[PDB]
Amino acid sequence: VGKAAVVKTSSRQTVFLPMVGLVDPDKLKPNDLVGVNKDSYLILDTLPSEFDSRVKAMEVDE
Amino acid sequence: APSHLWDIMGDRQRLGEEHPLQVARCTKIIKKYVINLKQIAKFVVGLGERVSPTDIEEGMRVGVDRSKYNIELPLPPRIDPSVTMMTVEEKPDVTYSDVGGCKDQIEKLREVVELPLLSPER
Repeated sequence: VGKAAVVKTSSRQTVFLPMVGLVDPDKLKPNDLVGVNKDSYLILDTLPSEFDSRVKAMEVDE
Repeated sequence: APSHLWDIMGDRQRLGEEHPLQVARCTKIIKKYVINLKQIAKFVVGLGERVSPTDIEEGMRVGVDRSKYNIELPLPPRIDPSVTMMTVEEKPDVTYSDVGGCKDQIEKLREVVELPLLSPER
């Protein structure tokens, strides 16, 4: 079977890539936004503790 | 006539690979800046050459290069609406003395509007 990951870019392009040692399969979860190389299409980056974004209106006050 | 003086800089301000900038907005700031494009595409970059670390703010339009994305110049936010640009008028024809009468309804408006603007220390 092997361990791999299926990624989908924000441009709507589905790319198949094998599991990279920079991430772990237990840490990876479906519906997760990470980075990939523009040329080789391989994940060089992990999740910076946030998914998607705050969109437009978000109020953070001390 | 004025176009001839600007053609001298045409060898720089035109043929340069900088000016073709892609405008976008930075969604997330990590101090790595997550920036969302207009094509529904995102990326993560750092600062630029002349870019100051305190100039980039959360939720601000930030232009980046078209080929290799990098932050170059900041831009004022809320670039989409074109409607409110025409709402601001200039130099209305009606003056302050055009309102007929000594009625005190004039004195009430100038003290709550014109007074704090002209004399904020009163």
